[PDB]
Amino acid sequence: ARKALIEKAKRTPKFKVRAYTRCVRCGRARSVYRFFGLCRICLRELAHKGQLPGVRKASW
Amino acid sequence: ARIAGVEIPRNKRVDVALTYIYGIGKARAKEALEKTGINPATRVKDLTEAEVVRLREYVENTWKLEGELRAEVAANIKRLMDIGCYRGLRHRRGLPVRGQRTRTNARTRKGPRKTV
Amino acid sequence: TMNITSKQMEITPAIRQHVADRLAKLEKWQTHLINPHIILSKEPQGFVADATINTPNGVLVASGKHEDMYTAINELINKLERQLNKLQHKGEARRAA
Amino acid sequence: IRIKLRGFDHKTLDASAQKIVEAARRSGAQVSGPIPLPTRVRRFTVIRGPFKHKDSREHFELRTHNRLVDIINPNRKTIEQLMTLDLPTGVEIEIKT
Amino acid sequence: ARRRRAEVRQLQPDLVYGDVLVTAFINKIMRDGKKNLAARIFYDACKIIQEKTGQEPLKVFKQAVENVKPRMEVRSRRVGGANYQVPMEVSPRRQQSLALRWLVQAANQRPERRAAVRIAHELMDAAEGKGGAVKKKEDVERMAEANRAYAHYRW
Amino acid sequence: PRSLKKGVFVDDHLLEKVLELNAKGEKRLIKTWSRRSTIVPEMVGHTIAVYNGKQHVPVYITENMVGHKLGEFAPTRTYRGHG
Amino acid sequence: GNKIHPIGFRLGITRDWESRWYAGKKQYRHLLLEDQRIRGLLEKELYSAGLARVDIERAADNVAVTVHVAKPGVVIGRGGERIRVLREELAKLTGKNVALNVQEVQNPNLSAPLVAQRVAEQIERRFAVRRAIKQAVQRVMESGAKGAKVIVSGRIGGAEQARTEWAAQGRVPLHTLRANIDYGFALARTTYGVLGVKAYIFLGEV
Amino acid sequence: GKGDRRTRRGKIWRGTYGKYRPR
Amino acid sequence: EQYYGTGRRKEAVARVFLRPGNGKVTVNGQDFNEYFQGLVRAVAALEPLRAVDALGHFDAYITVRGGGKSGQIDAIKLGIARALVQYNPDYRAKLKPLGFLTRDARVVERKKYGKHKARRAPQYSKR
RNA sequence: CCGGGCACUCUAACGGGACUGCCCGCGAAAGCGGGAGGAAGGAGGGGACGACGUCUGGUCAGCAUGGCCCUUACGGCCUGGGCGACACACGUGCUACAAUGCCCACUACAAAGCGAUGCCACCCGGCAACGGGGAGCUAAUCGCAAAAAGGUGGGCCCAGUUCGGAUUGGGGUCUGCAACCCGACCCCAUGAAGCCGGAAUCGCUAGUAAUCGCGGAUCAGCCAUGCCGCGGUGAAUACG
Ligand SMILES: [Mg+2]
Ligand SMILES: [Mg+2]
Ligand SMILES: [Mg+2]
Ligand SMILES: [Mg+2]
Ligand SMILES: [Mg+2]
Ligand SMILES: [Mg+2]
Ligand SMILES: [Mg+2]
Ligand SMILES: [Mg+2]
Ligand SMILES: [Mg+2]
Ligand SMILES: [Mg+2]
Ligand SMILES: [Mg+2]
Ligand SMILES: [Mg+2]
Ligand SMILES: [Mg+2]
Ligand SMILES: [Mg+2]
Ligand SMILES: [Mg+2]
Ligand SMILES: [Mg+2]
Ligand SMILES: [Mg+2]
Ligand SMILES: [Mg+2]
Ligand SMILES: [Mg+2]
Ligand SMILES: [Mg+2]
Ligand SMILES: [Mg+2]
Ligand SMILES: [Mg+2]
Ligand SMILES: [Mg+2]
Ligand SMILES: [Mg+2]
Ligand SMILES: [Mg+2]
Ligand SMILES: [Mg+2]
Ligand SMILES: [Mg+2]
Ligand SMILES: [Mg+2]
Ligand SMILES: [Mg+2]
Ligand SMILES: [Mg+2]
Ligand SMILES: [Mg+2]
Ligand SMILES: [Mg+2]
Ligand SMILES: [Mg+2]
Ligand SMILES: [Zn+2]
Repeated sequence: ARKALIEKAKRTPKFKVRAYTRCVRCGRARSVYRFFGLCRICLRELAHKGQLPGVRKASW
Repeated sequence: ARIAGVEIPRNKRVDVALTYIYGIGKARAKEALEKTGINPATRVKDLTEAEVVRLREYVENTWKLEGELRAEVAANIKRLMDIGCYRGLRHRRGLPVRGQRTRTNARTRKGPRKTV
Repeated sequence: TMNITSKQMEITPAIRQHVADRLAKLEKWQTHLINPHIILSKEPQGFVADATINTPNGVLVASGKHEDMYTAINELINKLERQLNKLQHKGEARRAA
Repeated sequence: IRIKLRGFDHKTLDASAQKIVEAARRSGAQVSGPIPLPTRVRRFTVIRGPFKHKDSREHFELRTHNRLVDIINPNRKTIEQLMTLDLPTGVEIEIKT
Repeated sequence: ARRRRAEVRQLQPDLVYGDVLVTAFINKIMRDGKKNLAARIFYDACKIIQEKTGQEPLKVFKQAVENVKPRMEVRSRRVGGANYQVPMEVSPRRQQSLALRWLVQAANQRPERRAAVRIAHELMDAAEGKGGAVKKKEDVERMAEANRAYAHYRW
Repeated sequence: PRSLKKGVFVDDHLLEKVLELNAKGEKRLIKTWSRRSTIVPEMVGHTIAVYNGKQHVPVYITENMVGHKLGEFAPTRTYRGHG
Repeated sequence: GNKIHPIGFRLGITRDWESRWYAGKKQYRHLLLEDQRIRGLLEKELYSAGLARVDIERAADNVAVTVHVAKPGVVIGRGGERIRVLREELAKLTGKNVALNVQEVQNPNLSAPLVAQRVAEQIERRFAVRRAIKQAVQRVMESGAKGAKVIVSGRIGGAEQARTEWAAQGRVPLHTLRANIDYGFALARTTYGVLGVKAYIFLGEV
Repeated sequence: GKGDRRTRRGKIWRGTYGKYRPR
Repeated sequence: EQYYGTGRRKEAVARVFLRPGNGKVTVNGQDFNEYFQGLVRAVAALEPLRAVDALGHFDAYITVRGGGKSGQIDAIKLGIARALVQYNPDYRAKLKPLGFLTRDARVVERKKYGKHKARRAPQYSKR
């Protein structure tokens, strides 16, 4: 159970509750940020690449 | 056997003392003392036999109590257990009723530890 | 008490109890074997019996490997024994001067 | 009379507010100098590795920086050439009345 | 620690007597960083030690501190196959602490109900050489005395 | 529990089967997958087969088991104790 | 495995994003989603060209995608031809005003992500990996770099025991923020698995 | 009392309001 | 007419306004002691002026924002000592050794990932 | 609040500044002990940052991937169930055992963040959860908002209690197609164990520990007492 799932998440559901976020990049269901469409992993990868506008490593 | 069936602690404030009746919390206590118009600050040992009978009369008639309350709670579980519903079943094993975890803990329902 | 973890394997209460029996060899030294942990696992080349045990004078941490699981469990116990015995007598080694 | 400046990059925010401050001040007349609004901050805290390892994280931040300018004595020699000023890519602008 | 000797924090003198010592003692009353409550209790105590024995809180407390300062104490040192309890002089810095610690501790062993009283009473008793904080002092000092035999084993 | 303002919830698709039985003159075993449905006063006397995830469990309904859900009487878990 | 990405580490100090544009929360995700789709078809078709960066700008339904490469030609096409054929394939996905430019790389042998792909290709073509690495470093140094370093990891030469090989010359101070260090990764498929090539070029300190 | 919902102290902790802690 | 110091401690900041008067003091739109009631930490806020026998020569109007009552107390202490130095620069000696001029940088240290607080590590049992 | 003004607080970009620079002493030197100046002194406090390598460490279940395996099924959809079981054992935590405390009332002082089927002032019903109204705000404006410990006043009077809040009965609210399994919240009633914890064992050297509350990610709701942050108050001790 993967592609059928990265798929069932794209489609509009028989009830509103069944709405769930997947990673727009890797398909990962858990730890998915609303703001990026990304999981915690992918978020890290692009950010390191610079493919995340304004997004930089924080140090305080 | 002061009120009602139980002898509420003298020495103490009547609002606290009334809590020592089964079926009477902080709340119902605050309520009887208004409805019978007496100072919650007065010690039970300081009550007019009048103020007392009032207190007694109101409370015994307002709320279901002591044995008669426990009987309903038993009757309540009695039936739940006999219709054979899930909440009933959990009683039927002495287990937890409110959807708690039982892999660990759950000791108050179970009793202290039962070695294998 | 006695805790065994069987990692990516199925083992019987029989086998479990056997581990308790072997580990008992450590009771010889008469010191508190506190919360001992036996872990059983199966590498490609053979089984592994890992164990971590705390006693009043320190920790026993050891590992056995062998084509045969039972033999691995024993080889573990040897190492556990040796260490336990080092704990129990190392303190004596310097009563003079 | 207001121009409101927001971007993910701060060095480009004073670029756009340097020029826009200058544009109205040239073509008459009064400009309420580029005011540094407080930054709204969005943190991203994430476990570094792909699997387990909870006690190691990497901290990520997103600064939506904030600026505001006022063109005080407005004077329509200004209101034209503004619709022809060179915006760097990383900032959006708000003008209302 | 391993590198150099650590350094004693200078305390900020207390606003009701300017005394570096009251501050220390206050702090040792302080649970959970609730220093306000700490000073209160203390000051309340002084109020009492004035009330009950008509003389200077400060003068009294300073005595009870002087009477709970252990001068010799034991410090353990395994030699060979026995852990010998060795007699050692206590450096004034430590004398202080122990004195304050014990003072509080005895005080909190008392049956009087409210914290503010107990501090008062223990302070009173210890100025007179009575009380637990003085008992702890002597228990310690008798202990060092018995073990006078092992004094040369000292560091 | 379910809010007093909103309904007393029953899956509509069981209520029909229930109603159809009243009129025609009851009664046959009613298979359902509706553990969530309230038992409702018109269900009394039926024997409804409730799915637990494995079996449709026969539950005769009584006047004392009325406000409860269906699944309360078809246990989901097999437990005979330990050791 | 321990080391941080030498790129994300220098953002706003020695290096600058491959995507500069503001957006608000309602939108950010959606813009970026396109950019993933964008770089997908672009890194797909332009690998042949020698793709080194996909710079991307935005204002409002109109975007400037600046491609960098050291073979500017294959992006052009037949006299202005291909560049457009993409803008059609492209702005069919974009649905919007896709200004698709082409920027020359003044020396692919001073651009990490390039150097990487080269070696990845050499080893996909069954070349002696230990050789390839020492060479790729040798060239980068000849092309004037203040230092170079390459890394290949995995079933090198077809070994069953994976292995890690690397070489370096001059300086590569990964700890220094003012050091200009271009990092490039290439992923080499083989019949027996995947190797990962990593490229390190030390251009200079600021 | 942080675990006694029926007091002020209880409701601050649970993050809620009620008879015993009003808004 | 008026003397000023900027007072800071932790997240607390204190705008201090010295004026001569009988010696009476105010904080944030109410009399000092009414704002700092029952908090024995107070009288050291006014402590720098005691160090130079300037107790009653001055009134004081003060607003105070940020932090808590005691940090704010500390803030004031700085500012009033600050303001005295423009009132009288020969006031360094007998305020500097008394450490009143200096601002202590001691700020709440940051909470770090993997710990429970800044430094409190989580408990762990080897075996 | 308005006129007015940016002084101040601040907000937030750009700089200054500390360099053992100077003084004395010991030193071949590097340095070390010390004084003044100075907000800061010998790395100012904290962060970001992790060498060749090691553990044939971790992850084929994020992803990528060689190879091996399945093909009316080892693929795919759905209803229900399960992941929440409970003789037991271990790890992490929460709340406590109380008077330096608990309750009620009145009254103060933060910071970082968040917010368009979103935060919701203010009015109304209801003990309350909440319901109905309904103003503002793309938010240094408007809202979440009350910070809590603290302060003043009043009760409790050492009692398994006005400690503690588990368990159970009953009555409700909300999200959601849906709260039997299996949500959170509110109110009446219930009012357990627990009187400071064996062997053993953890953290922390300063704005730290301890204690106190507030935000955020995820998220319809929520089992968060978890995690990542933020301030408030604020110690002890280091011979070695
Ligand atoms: Mg897949
Ligand atoms: Mg959902
Ligand atoms: Mg999700
Ligand atoms: Mg009662
Ligand atoms: Mg639960
Ligand atoms: Mg359960
Ligand atoms: Mg091992
Ligand atoms: Mg953790
Ligand atoms: Mg003692
Ligand atoms: Mg919270
Ligand atoms: Mg600041
Ligand atoms: Mg803190
Ligand atoms: Mg761990
Ligand atoms: Mg100015
Ligand atoms: Mg470094
Ligand atoms: Mg996979
Ligand atoms: Mg595979
Ligand atoms: Mg083949
Ligand atoms: Mg389920
Ligand atoms: Mg689970
Ligand atoms: Mg246990
Ligand atoms: Mg917990
Ligand atoms: Mg939220
Ligand atoms: Mg009891
Ligand atoms: Mg008991
Ligand atoms: Mg009680
Ligand atoms: Mg209670
Ligand atoms: Mg007691
Ligand atoms: Mg303890
Ligand atoms: Mg305690
Ligand atoms: Mg304990
Ligand atoms: Mg507490
Ligand atoms: Mg939530
Ligand atoms: Zn992902």
